[PDB]
Amino acid sequence: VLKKNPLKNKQVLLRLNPYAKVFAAEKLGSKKAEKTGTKPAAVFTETLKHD
Amino acid sequence: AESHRLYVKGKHLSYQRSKRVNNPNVSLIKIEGVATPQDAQFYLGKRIAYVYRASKEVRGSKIRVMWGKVTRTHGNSGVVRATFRNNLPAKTFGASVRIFLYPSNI
Amino acid sequence: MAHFKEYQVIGRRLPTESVPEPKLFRMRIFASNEVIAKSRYWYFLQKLHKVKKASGEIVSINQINEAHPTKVKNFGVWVRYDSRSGTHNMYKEIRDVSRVAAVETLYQDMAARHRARFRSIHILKVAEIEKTADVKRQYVKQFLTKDLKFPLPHRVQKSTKTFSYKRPSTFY
Amino acid sequence: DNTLLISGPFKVNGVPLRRVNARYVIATSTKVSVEGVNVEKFNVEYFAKEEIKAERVEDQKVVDKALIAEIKKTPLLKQYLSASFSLKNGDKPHMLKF
Amino acid sequence: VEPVVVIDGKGHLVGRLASVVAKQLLNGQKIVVVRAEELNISGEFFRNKLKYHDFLRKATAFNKTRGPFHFRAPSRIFYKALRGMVSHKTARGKAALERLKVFEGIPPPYDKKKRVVVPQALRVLRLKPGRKYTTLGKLSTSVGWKYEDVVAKLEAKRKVSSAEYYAKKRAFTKKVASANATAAESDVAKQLAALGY
Amino acid sequence: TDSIVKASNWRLVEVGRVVLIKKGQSAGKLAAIVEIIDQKKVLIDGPKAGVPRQAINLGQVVLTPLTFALPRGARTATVSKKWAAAAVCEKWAASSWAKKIAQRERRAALTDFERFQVMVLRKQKRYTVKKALAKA
RNA sequence: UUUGCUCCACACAAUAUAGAUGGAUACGAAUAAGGCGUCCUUGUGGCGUCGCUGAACCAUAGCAGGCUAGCAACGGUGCACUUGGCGGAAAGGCCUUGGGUGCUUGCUGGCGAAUUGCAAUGUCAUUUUGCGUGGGGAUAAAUCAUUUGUAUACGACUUAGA
RNA sequence: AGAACUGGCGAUGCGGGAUGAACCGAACGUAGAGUUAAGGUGCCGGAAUACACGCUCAUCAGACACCACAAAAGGUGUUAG
RNA sequence: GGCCAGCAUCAGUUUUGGUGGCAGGAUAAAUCCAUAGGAAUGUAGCUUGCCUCGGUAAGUAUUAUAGCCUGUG
Repeated sequence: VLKKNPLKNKQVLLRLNPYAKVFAAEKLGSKKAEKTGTKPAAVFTETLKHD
Repeated sequence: AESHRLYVKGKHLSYQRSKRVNNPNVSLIKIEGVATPQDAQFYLGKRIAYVYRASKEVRGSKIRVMWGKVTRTHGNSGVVRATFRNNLPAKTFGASVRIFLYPSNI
Repeated sequence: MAHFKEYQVIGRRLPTESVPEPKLFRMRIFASNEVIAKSRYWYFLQKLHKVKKASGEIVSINQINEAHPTKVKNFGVWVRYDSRSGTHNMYKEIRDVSRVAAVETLYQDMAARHRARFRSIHILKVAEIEKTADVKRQYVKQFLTKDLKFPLPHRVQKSTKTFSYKRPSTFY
Repeated sequence: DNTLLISGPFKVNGVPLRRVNARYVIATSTKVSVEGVNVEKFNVEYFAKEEIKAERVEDQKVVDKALIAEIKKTPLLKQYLSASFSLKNGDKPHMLKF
Repeated sequence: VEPVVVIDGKGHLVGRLASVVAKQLLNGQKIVVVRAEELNISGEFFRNKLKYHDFLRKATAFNKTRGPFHFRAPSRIFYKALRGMVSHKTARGKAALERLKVFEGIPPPYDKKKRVVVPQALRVLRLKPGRKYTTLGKLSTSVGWKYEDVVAKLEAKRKVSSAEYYAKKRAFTKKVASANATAAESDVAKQLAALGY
Repeated sequence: TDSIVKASNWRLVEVGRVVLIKKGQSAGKLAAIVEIIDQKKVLIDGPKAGVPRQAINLGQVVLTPLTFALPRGARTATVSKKWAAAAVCEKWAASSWAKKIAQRERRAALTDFERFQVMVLRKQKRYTVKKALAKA
């Protein structure tokens, strides 16, 4: 009789989408990445800074 | 003391209006000391009273009151919207209202 | 347009069985977003070469930032602008901290002094002048003068309340 | 019943053991210690309703004693409580750090 | 906030002061304007004089007593400018205009009261230095107003009496500054300095 | 009998002039003009105050009568160094204008009980001063 | 001309409020300039400080502000008198003398304030009128009609009449 | 005056263009709350006498579509090229 | 148990704030540090007139009794 929004009302957000629980548990919206030590090529940097 | 004032004193400006239409059901209020929406946010939800006088004595008093409450900010200059139970009769454009400090939250 | 930005847009013909790996052109575009950037890019390449967004490709959209956004520079700018009855060229001098800023106040300058719009104005070139004496415009040279000092007379205080009690002054 | 219990204290500014509501008070920053007071006794039955009662007057005294004693420990606090609040000209409640 | 606000039109610009005043009146404020002979208009004298003559040519042809009424005094030029800014054919407009009062000079009830200014209406702040401005008593005299020298004599008189008052005031204020800064060594005054006074 | 000219001393914009940012993020803070860009634009910097090095408008700042010594176009550490070696924050706080700003801030930060106290102290002071004025 | 009219003081009714609720807190001129203070040989002078706005200044504690007892001080302030002076631009206000009387929160204490029963303007202002009490004071005119013609369509105007 | 293709007025209110059959926005059950279009925010008038860059001072300024007009030609007037 | 209200806890629509964590970019650009080079709206210093001591007018000198720009990391 009345529509209820998920993204408020965790109860409907949990009957829909069981995975929201573990999403919140692991937090999975501030997931830290693995840092890679890549450097762009001198050709790229020269082109970006070219006149 | 000299003073007994627990209410900020404001002015009833026009109604909510277009250039050529008005909504009596929303009145515009200027609160003294208030020149920003960020300051008017303090006063949101506060009670307003327009106190007036009449000759007929009704229940011990010749004084009558219209209650209202602040609802939202209006504009950029601290002007505020209010909605009273029974609206303000438009004779009160430029008249003085009493913005009380309850419901309080500090 | 808006608060500008500077991009390199790199672009290409669509590869063919005849011509794989086409030639990769590039432009430094002044625009407030990537969309206007790519648009200006296809505008200027659709002028210069036989290409269009349909028969072409955008390979890179990269943002260029000032290497030194705190060093004051003296920019020369070469402009082409469609006036009402004709189209002309120009050189201008702009002392500013950044290219985006110089080009912003340039568009504003053209709008004010020559009534020219973003659509009418091309930006042929923007170039920092390494040394003084290769400047040609008094309205930059007079700030390039040594030991520069000046006042700002007639200081106006913006008021809060609509009634004052003091009859203010302009001391400074 | 979602209320606040208050005392003036009654001998200080004339306000007895009274119920009030939280949305009708300004919480100031000024704080005496309730430690040493026995207000657990009170309830909506205490303030129930159908000249002053001995329970009321005597309980007011018992609270006032310890509370006033703690209030002496701060200068001008008795006179602060005795005084009443009023907004003066130029007082802007949205910039008063109560 | 104050019940009556006595503005001193010296240095003020007619239109900017007029709009400020009108809105205050409609918001429900009593304003009285004094020394409106010293009120300024932008542009040069000849211009503002021609504009007056253009307004003066206008007149109901079949009865010029019915026509627009061309008031000459600076107070009434101000009133004209300001009633253009008020919705004056309403009860509300009439009420605002009754809250209003305007004067050439500073007459007896308001010479003993403080005068105020309006920085968003002042010539010296608004106008760029260089631009030529006009003075409304000079204009009004040129287009018909008679009593420019009566006001000048009376204002000379008033300025004398007020300068004497200010001498007394300044002497007593010297006395009081002495009596205060001799007591800015007490513990009470140092406590006030701590708290902000 | 010598010539007389007042000359109307101004506070100038110049490398070394120390400004008071009044609006913005900094907004109530000290900075210093490193280099002049135009009649209205200056590069400022205050590293002790947190103020980033940046171009700003001379109406968004207000100049101060204080001045210290800087070479043209100096870097941020340099201006920090010479700021400290001039010790100009002490001069600014010595000023009667910094005192007024702090006076405003303290008066704002007052609570109701500090304010009652202010009142009592003022009544006491004016008792003393009116007694002293009845004499002289 | 009925023992009516008016001014003042009080009391009671009604009358409404373009709309009080700590204070409209007084130089003048300038704005590429000034204010305040000080000094002098008194000026378009030297020195110092201030301004970057009234978020200032004054006032403000007490049963809507009660009754009390003292300490200090010779001050502040309310009222009713009272001395003189100034002010006509719409002055109708500004200043000042002397005492009478109260209050003082300048300081320290005593008593009381409860039930408006968890908030309801919770009435504490101004204006006018009217009958009534205490007194003081003054105790005419116009119009109709008659009349005149310096006037006139009628009104009106000019005139006269105890 | 007369054709082509769409869209509208007619037959249709509402918001804006002061005012207007047809322009702009959007089409109308009775309400309430919120957000917006077009157009605007000195005062009349709801909303910034907002921020920023510059040009213009008219002893005939100018002030935004339909739209209620102005041209050729001229000026060590000012500004930039 | 009828009329007018107030507070709390909730539901829906909505608005205005405070705050935390995370990713991308030249894995921001800068700043800062180090390093190489450079000059000038030429700092210290030196040379020459004015020179009332002092500083000036030039010449030299590019970090020294101040700094700056560029490139690399």
